[PDB]
Amino acid sequence: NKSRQKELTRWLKQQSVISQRWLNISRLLGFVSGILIIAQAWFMARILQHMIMENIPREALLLPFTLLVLTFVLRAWVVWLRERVGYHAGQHIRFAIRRQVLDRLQQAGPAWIQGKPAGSWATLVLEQIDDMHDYYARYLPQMALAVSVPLLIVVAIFPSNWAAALILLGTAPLIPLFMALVGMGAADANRRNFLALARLSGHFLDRLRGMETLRIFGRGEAEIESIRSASEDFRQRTMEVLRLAFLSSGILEFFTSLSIALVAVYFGFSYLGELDFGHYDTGVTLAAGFLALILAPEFFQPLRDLGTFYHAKAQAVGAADSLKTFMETPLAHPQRGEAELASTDPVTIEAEELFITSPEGKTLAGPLNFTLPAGQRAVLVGRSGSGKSSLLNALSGFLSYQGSLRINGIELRDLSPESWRKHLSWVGQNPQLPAATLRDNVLLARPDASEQELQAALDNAWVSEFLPLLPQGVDTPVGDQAARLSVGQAQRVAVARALLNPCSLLLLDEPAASLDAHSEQRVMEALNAASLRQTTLMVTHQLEDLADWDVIWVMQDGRIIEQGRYAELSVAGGPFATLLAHRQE
Amino acid sequence: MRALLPYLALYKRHKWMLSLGIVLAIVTLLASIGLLTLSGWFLSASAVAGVAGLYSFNYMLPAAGVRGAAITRTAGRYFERLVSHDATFRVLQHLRIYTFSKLLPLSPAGLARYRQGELLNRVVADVDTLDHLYLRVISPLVGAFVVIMVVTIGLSFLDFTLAFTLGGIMLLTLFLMPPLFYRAGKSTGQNLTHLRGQYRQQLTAWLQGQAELTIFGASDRYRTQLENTEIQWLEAQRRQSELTALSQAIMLLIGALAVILMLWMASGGVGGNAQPGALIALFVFCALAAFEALAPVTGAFQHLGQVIASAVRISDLTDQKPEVTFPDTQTRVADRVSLTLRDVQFTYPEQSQQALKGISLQVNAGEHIAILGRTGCGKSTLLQQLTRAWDPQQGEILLNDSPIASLNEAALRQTISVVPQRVHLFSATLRDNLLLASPGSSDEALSEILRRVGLEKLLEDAGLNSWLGEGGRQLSGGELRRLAIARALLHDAPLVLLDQPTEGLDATTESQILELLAEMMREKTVLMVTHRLRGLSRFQQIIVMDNGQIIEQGTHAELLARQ
Ligand SMILES: Nc1ncnc2c1ncn2[C@@H]1O[C@H](COP(=O)(O)OP(=O)(O)OP(=O)(O)O)[C@@H](O)[C@H]1O
Ligand SMILES: Nc1ncnc2c1ncn2[C@@H]1O[C@H](COP(=O)(O)OP(=O)(O)OP(=O)(O)O)[C@@H](O)[C@H]1O
Ligand SMILES: [Mg+2]
Ligand SMILES: [Mg+2]
Repeated sequence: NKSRQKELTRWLKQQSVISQRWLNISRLLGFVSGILIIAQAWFMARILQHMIMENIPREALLLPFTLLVLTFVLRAWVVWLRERVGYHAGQHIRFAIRRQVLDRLQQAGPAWIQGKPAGSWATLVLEQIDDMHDYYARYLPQMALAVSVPLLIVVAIFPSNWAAALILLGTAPLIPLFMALVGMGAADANRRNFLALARLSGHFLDRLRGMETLRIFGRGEAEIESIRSASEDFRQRTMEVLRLAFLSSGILEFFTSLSIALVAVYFGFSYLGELDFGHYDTGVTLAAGFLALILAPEFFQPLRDLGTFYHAKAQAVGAADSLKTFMETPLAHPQRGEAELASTDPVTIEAEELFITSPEGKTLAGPLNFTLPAGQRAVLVGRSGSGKSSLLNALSGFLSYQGSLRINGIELRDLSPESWRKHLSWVGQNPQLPAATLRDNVLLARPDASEQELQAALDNAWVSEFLPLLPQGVDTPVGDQAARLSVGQAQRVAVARALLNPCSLLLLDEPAASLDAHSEQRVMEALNAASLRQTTLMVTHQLEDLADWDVIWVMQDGRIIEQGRYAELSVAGGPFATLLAHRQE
Repeated sequence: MRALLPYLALYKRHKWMLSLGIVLAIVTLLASIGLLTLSGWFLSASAVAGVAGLYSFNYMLPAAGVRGAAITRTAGRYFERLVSHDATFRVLQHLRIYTFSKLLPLSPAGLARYRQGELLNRVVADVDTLDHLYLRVISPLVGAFVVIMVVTIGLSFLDFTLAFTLGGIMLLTLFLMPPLFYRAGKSTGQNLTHLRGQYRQQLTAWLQGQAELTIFGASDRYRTQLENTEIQWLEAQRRQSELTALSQAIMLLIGALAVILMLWMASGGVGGNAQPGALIALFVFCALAAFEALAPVTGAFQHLGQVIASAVRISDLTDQKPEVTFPDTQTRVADRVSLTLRDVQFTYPEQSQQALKGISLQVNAGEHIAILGRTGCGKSTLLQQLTRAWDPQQGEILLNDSPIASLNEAALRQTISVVPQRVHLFSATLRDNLLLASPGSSDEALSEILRRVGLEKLLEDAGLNSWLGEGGRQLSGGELRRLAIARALLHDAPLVLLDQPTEGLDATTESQILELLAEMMREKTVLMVTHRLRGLSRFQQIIVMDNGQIIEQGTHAELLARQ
């Protein structure tokens, strides 16, 4: 869509205002290289005419040699500066673009990060942002040099010949035309190139994370064909992107190589008398021929470079399409909440016709009406897939909701995310350990915690009994996806996190998952004690033990169809008693 | 530098196009140099001839030379880019499948030595960088050198002193300048390869764990560490730019040196005659134009420092020896499987204690066995010994009274069905998440087993076509548990190892699934690890493991009597 491309180019160009001083210096330095090229050509042409035509011995020519040497040194110095000045323009912009993206990934949450594979986020942050460098470093300064330097060259040739100057401008207008018709599809070709790379990178890391399942079912031969297909789609996109660059560069070299030929042919013929129109009614000099022949490649250099860096701009437009979409899509809440509750006392949760929706838009939990007074603890009970973990993901600010869900009378949309999360700690379902060591994971809430308070969490969550089994004790690395630990051993490390920092709201999503009948009792007596210190909501399936929790919410198909205390519900029949009936057999 | 030898052998499978992309590079440079060299002499020779020497001086042959060299320059460069890039990106294909082929043979323990985000860097990013070896490290070097020889030999007819002077400046530059910048940029290329893989690891770990890091306020303090890697990464990118800037400056200064020397030296005389005539412009324009042969060589050895660093990373991965090997002896999959274990002991890598200490049980074909025990007592370590995840140490596992190490891998996978404790939901579709086991099943078979396990609402809307995992619909904890049961049910292997299959399911669904497993797994050997004492009266034996060793063994009725 050509309308989308202009939106991306407006977005790309807005990000270059950080390094405006860098781009302006490079434009100036590129223009100075234009003057130094003309000065170098004039001295070399003047020297050659003196030695060949007028036959002065070299011992007389020292001023033109000295000035030519000085021009070469100035040429090299400006080249050295312009390369470094160009890089700083690209680096500071790329560092700022990446910061904006990482800022929105902090606010996105797990629900919005799961909308793209983790290997496809990585290529969005690494490859797609790093591939806008040549758009800022090299292309933006070149648009001015593509107009200034070629005109500067030709003005220096009109005094010599008006025809040799017309030869360059004779072939010049075709170059901008062919650069655009060839590159009309170069931005979409790059967009599909980064789409195939993101698909290949996300596909690989998905098979790498689940490579244990692949080994179990013997998918060694099948997954090599899937990588071969993903890597071949990517190869054909890359060759499609590259073929435009080779075609565009070949066309621009065709006119550059043609123009040098005519300048050589026209001057070579003029000296022989077959042509007379070019010169200003005066004999053609050898210096004029050499000046226009040395400057013929340099008239198109600023134009060949623009064509070279034009496809660097198309690489940035293709790389910015997936970026701008991520920036465009709203997160779990329309506007970043700024309100924050003050007291650290237990919060009150109040729902009124609450609907919880996925990032795509599917409703996960139906109309939820409930009230949880401050300090009270509730239990979520129901069938699998009935929206119990969705409610706990809404209370954490991970999911967008439609109705009303007020914390201490404040809508959860309006609460400041960073401030709200400091009053909330919970154990997720299938919990993960992001840190390196086992101590680093238990101390995630506050790394600088006293050894006594670290020990209390380890003892409470029954983590201290298997510490001798570990080689480094509590400092042993847990590995990638907690491979060093068992499922039940990693579960108790997750429980240790939630009990270390007291908070206003404690959520629990099957906190005793994959624990035997004994280690579960050790954990539940810690969580039963920890559930009385603040407002608590626990999603469990051990219907038998919970004879003291303040209220039970039996959830079915996204709706709380039965709320009450365990005493009456166990004897009132209905969904809870039947659900408990299949238990305890 | 010697690490590139395994990858220079891949040049052989495309030796025709890769060598053609070098011949066309020499042809382009010879035509590019010839165009300026011939044009420069043509003007000077024409100027000396003047109007009087119109007929004597042949002005048609040089006029065709500049036109012919202008088309060879543009046509040659276009094709040498097409040929060299087309062949380079097909060598890149084999390099990526060959690298990926090594990951699964060393899955459970070999892959634990690496971090997943840094392995994603090697296969996807480091392979691409190592592929730069021919395009910009080899083709520029040998293409330039041949052009140096041809230009020097060609000019040697005119004058020996001038030819080796221009050749000496050019050939000396080619041999001692790239190594000088390689030694200068070798350290930067190692830091630039190391930090790109470090940032990708710290980013994917930061993104994947964003649920916990957000709740406990570690997102900002882990992003700060992530940002510090980028700062170092950007400095390595900056130091590379300093070398690129300085490399171009020196070539332009060396570019000046020959032009000045040719101007000065050729003035004295070309060919032994004091009046060179037009021959002065022949050497000056050759020196002015022949440097574009040394243009790609400038940064070639700055690519080399980063290519070698990548070559080390892939050579590290592809040279790992998997600790589990399989014979090539084809065998037919049995229909009934009974396994015996006798004093099987296993120590995990880089550990001192033993995860398994003398497990010994004999499971007859058709028996259903329940394994109980505390958490961390070796239950899921046992079930991976049966899968040949690792090799037991001074122990023995036999399938059907034959060693488990004597089974072909293709036949081993068909004799065992596993429900892992940690189910994985792949990014693929619902159909493709179930075609891992029984690839030949039809969509009716897939849709049938989905309703059997209770996932009838996965067939709603898109259904089988619907995308799952990251980038699609995510499944709940109980739905992921019943998707792994649907995979094992489709596999239909004689021996079935269930690792707490009814974990995270409520009372009603668990009974609904356990009843389903009772009829589906009938006449099949089942080793079902559980933590729930409910419904064990249907099991022939009960195993109670404590600290990696079997404590009690017998029928549920027997175990209750003995307390
Ligand atoms: N990759 C590994 N490297 C070293 N040790 C490990 C590794 N994986 C597990 N262990 C150790 O092996 C012991 C038992 O492992 P295993 O996973 O078999 O226990 P488990 O019975 O499955 O636990 P659960 O019942 O909670 O699932 C644990 O104490 C753990 O520390
Ligand atoms: N990202 C998503 N997109 C679409 N549907 C989803 C998504 N996440 C969850 N669901 C659906 O929401 C339903 C209930 O989700 P939820 O996990 O809250 O239920 P649950 O009671 O926690 O399940 P379990 O008890 O198995 O953990 C499931 O059927 C699931 O398919
Ligand atoms: Mg859940
Ligand atoms: Mg286990």
